[PDB]
Amino acid sequence: ASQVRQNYHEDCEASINKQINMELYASYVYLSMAYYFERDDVALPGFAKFFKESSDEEREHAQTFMKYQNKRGGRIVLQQIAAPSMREWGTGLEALQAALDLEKQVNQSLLELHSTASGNNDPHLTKLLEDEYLEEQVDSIKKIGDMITKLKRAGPTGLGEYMFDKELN
Amino acid sequence: ASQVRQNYHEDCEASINKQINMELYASYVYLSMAYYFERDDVALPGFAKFFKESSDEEREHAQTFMKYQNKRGGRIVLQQIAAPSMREWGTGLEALQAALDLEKQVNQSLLELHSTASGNNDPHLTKLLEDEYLEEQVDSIKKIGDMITKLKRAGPTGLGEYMFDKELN
Amino acid sequence: ASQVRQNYHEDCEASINKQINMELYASYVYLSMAYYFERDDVALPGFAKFFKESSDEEREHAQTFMKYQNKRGGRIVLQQIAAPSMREWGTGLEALQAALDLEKQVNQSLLELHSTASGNNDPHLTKLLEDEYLEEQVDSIKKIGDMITKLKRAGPTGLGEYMFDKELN
Amino acid sequence: ASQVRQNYHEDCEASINKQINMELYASYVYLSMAYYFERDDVALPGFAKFFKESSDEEREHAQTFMKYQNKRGGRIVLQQIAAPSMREWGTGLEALQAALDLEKQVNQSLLELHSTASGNNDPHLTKLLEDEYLEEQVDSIKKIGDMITKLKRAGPTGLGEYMFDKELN
Amino acid sequence: ASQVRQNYHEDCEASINKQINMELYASYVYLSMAYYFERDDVALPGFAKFFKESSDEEREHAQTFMKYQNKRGGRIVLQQIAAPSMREWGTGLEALQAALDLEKQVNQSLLELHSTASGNNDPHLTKLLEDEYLEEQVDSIKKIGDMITKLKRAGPTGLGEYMFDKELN
Amino acid sequence: ASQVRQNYHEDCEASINKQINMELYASYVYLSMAYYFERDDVALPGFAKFFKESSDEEREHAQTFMKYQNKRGGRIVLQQIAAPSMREWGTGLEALQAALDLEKQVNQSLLELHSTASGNNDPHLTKLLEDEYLEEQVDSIKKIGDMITKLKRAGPTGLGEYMFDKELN
Ligand SMILES: [Hg+2]
Ligand SMILES: [Hg+2]
Ligand SMILES: [Hg+2]
Repeated sequence: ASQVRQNYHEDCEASINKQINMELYASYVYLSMAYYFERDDVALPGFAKFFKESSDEEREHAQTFMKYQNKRGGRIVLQQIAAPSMREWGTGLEALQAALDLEKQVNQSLLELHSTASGNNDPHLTKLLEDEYLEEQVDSIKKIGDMITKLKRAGPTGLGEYMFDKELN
Repeated sequence: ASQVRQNYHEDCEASINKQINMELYASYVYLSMAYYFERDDVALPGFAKFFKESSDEEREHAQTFMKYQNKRGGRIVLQQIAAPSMREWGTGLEALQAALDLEKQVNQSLLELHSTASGNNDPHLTKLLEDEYLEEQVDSIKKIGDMITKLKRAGPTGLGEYMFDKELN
Repeated sequence: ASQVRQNYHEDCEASINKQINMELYASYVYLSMAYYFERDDVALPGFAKFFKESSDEEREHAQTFMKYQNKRGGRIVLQQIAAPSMREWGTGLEALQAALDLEKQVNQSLLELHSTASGNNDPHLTKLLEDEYLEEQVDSIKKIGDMITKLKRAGPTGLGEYMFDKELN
Repeated sequence: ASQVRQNYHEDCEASINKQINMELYASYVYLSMAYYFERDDVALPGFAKFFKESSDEEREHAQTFMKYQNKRGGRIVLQQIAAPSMREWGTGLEALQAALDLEKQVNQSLLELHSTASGNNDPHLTKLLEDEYLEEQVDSIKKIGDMITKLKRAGPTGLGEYMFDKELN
Repeated sequence: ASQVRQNYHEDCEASINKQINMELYASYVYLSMAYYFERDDVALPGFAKFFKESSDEEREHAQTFMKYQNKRGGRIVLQQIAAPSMREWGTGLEALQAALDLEKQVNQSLLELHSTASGNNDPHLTKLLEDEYLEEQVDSIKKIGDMITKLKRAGPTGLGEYMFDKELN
Repeated sequence: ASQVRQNYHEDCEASINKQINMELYASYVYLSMAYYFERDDVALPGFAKFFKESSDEEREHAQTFMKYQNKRGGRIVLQQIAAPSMREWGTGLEALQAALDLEKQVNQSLLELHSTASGNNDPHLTKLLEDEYLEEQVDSIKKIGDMITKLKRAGPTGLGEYMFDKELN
C-alpha cells in the first residue's frame, strides 16, 4: 500500500481503471471518424477536425484519471483498447448521432462512479469527477444536440452537409 | 557526352525531354481551362484561379526537368506543344474530372521514368523524381478527389456549383 | 476503386494498416511507462517525461500513416490495441532496455514495409518511409542506446539513477 | 452571341487567336534560348536570365490578349505551339541577332493588327496595342539595338563576351 | 555486437571507412590547392577561397559518414591520409581540371556505394547518399563545368584569368 | 627564393613544413577521440566536444604555419597525415592522459623550432611562435592538468566520470 493513500477505498480505484479504458476506447472511435471524414470519397473536412479534437479531448480525460490514480495512492492497470465496432460512418449526421450516445454512455458511467465514490465517503473523488468531467460531458452532449438540430434543419443531405461542414470547419 | 556526364543513360535522357514536352502540354491544357472559366458566359473565378495555378505549377515541373537536363549533361530538345483536345470544358466537374485523369497520365509517365532510371542504376534521377514529382503528383491527385466528391455533395450545378466556387476562390 | 488510387498494392496496403497498429500499441506502452514513473514509489520525473514524449510522437507516426492511407486511396482498418506487456517496468534502466527492443521491433517492421514496397515497384511509399521513418527510428535507437550506456556509467542504481533522471528531465 | 459583345468584328477576334499563338511561340523560343545558355559548355548566366524574363514577358503578353478576348465577348482558340527551328543558338551575338528579328516580327504583326483595328473602326482595340504593346515593343527593340552594338564593341567572341555577360547579369 | 546495430551489413561499414578516408584525401587536396594560390608568385585570392571551402566541404562531408558510422553501430577506422601527388597546381584552369576529376571520383565511389547499399538492401543507407551527397556532388560538378567553360572564354592565361579570379572572389 | 624572401633560412623553413604535418596528425588524433567518445557504447558528449574543438584548434595551428610559409616566401610541401596509433582510447582519463603528452610533444617541437629560429637570427619567426603557439600551448597543458586532477578527485570511472563529463559539456 502506497505511502500517500487515505480514505481511498479500492472499489473506486478500480472504476477509475474502467473509466480510463472507456475514456481510452472513446478517443479511439473519434479518431476512426476524423480520418474516415478525411477520405477522398467523403471529403468532409469540418467533421474531420471536430472528431480529431474529440479524439484529443477524450485522450486527455483518460490521462487526467491516470494521474488522479497516481494522485490518491492507487495503481494504474491498463487493459486493452478494443476496436470501434465500425470502420465507415456514412453521413456526418450519423457520425453525430453515435457520438451523442457514446457521450451519454460516458456520462452514464461518470455519473455512476460518482455514486460509487459517494458510498465510500470520498468527497475528494466526487470533486474530481465534478470539475473535470461532469460539466465537460454535459456541455458536450448539449453541443451535439444543437449540431444535430442544425444539420437536419440544414437539410441533412447534399448541399446542407457541405454548407454545415464549412461552418464547422 | 559533355564534360559533366556521369551515369546518365540516353533512354533516361530522352524520357526527360518527353517529360519537358508533356508537362508543357499540361500547363497549356490548364491554361485553356483557366480562361474558359473566366469567359462571361461561364463566370467561375475560383475554378479559373485553380487551373491558372495548375498551369503555372505544371510549367515549373517542365522547367525543373529542363534544368535537370543541363545538370546531368544532357541536351534539351524542345518539342511542339500541342493545343488541348477541346476549347469548351463543359462544367467545372467535367474539368475537375478532366484534370484528374491528366494528372494521373503524368503520374504514369513519371513512374515509367522512375522505373527506367533505376534499371540503368541512376539513383540520382530517382532522387529527383521522388523529392519533386511523385510527391506533389499524389498530393494533387488526392486534392482533385476531394473536390469532385465535395462538389457532388454540393450539387454540381446550380446553387451548389456557385458556392463550391467561392470556397475554391 | 478509390478515384485517386494509382499504383497501390493491396498488400502494400495491409502493411500500412498493420504498422498503424504497431505505433499505437507503442504509444500505449510509452503511455504505461510515463505514468509508472509518476508513482510516489518510483517518482522519476525525467524518465516519465521522456516516455511521455515517446508516446505522443509514436501516436503521430500512426496518424501520418493514417493520412497516407487515405492519400493513395486505401481504407483504414483499425484494430484493438493490445495491453502493454507489463504494469511495472522495473528500474529506469529496465524501462529503456525494453523500449530499445520495441523501437527495433518497429524499425524491423519498417524495413519490411520498405522491402514490401520495393518489390511491388512503388517509390512513393519507400519515399514515405525513408523520409518519415527509417531515419528517425535508427535515431530513436541511438539515443536510448546512448542513454542506456550513460545510465550504466552513472551507476544504474541509487544516486546515479537519481542524478540521471535530473539530467534527462 | 455574347451578352457583352459590342463593336467587335470577327477579323479582330481571329487576328487575336493569331497574336496569342504568335506570342506563345516567341515565349517558347526565349525558353529554348534561356536554357541553352545554362549548358555547362555554353555557360552564360547573363544571357540566360535575359531570355527567361523575355520568355516570361512574351508569355504574359499572350495572356493579356486572351484576357482581352474574354472582355470583348470573343472566343479564345489555342493552337499548337511550334517548337523553334534551332536549339543550338550560337554566339550571344547570334542570339541577340535572332532576338531583335523575332521581336520585329512580333512588332510587324502588332502593327498590322492596329491597321486591322483601325479598319474595322475599333477605338477600343487601337488603344490596347498602343498603350500596352507598340509602346512595349519599340523599347524592347532599341535595347537589343544597344546590346548588340555594345557586344560588338566589347568583342563578340572571347573575353569581351564573358565581360558583357556579367554586366548583363 | 552493438546495442543499436540493425540491418547493417559489414561491407557497408567497410566501404564507409573507405569513403571517409577518401573524403579526407579530397579535403587535403583542396588545402594544397587553397594555399598554393596565395603564394606571392601565384597570387589568386579567388581560386584560394574556392578551394578552402571546398577543403572544408570535403572535410565536413567526411565527418558526416563517421557520424553515420556511430548511428548504425559500426566502427570508424581512420587510415593514413596520403599527401597529394602534386604541389604545383598550374593554371587556375589546370586546377579546375584536376578538381572536376577528383570530384568525379568522389562521385564514382559514392555511386558504387549506393549499389553496395542497394545490394545489401539498406534503405537507410541509400537515402543518405542520395539526400546528402549525390545531390551534392552533381551540383558540384556542373559548377566546375560552368567555371572551366567560363575561364576558357575569358582566357585561361593572362588578363582574362585575373578577371575570372575577381568575379570568383 | 621568390621575390619576398628576407632572412628565412631553409632549416627554419623545413621545420615549419614538419610543423604543418605534425599539427595535422594531431587534429586527426583529436578527430578520432571525438567520435570515439560519441560511440553508442561510450556515450561521453563532453569528452567528445572537447577533443572536437582540439582537432579544430590544432588544424588552425597547422594552417597558420601554412600561411607563414607563403608570407616569408617558402614553399609548402605537404606530407602524408598518419592515422592515430589507436582506435579505442579506453577511458576519458586515458585520453586526457593521452593528449597531455601529445600537447607536450608538440610544445617540444615548437621550442626546437624556436631555438632553431634565433640561432639563424629570424626574430620574426620567434615573434610568430611566441604570440601564437608557445602561448596557447601552455594554456592547454595547464588545462589538461586541471582536468586529470579533478576527474581523479571525482572518481575517474562510474558516477564520478558521468558528472565530470556534464561539466565538460
Ligand atoms: Hg470505493
Ligand atoms: Hg478588325
Ligand atoms: Hg552493403
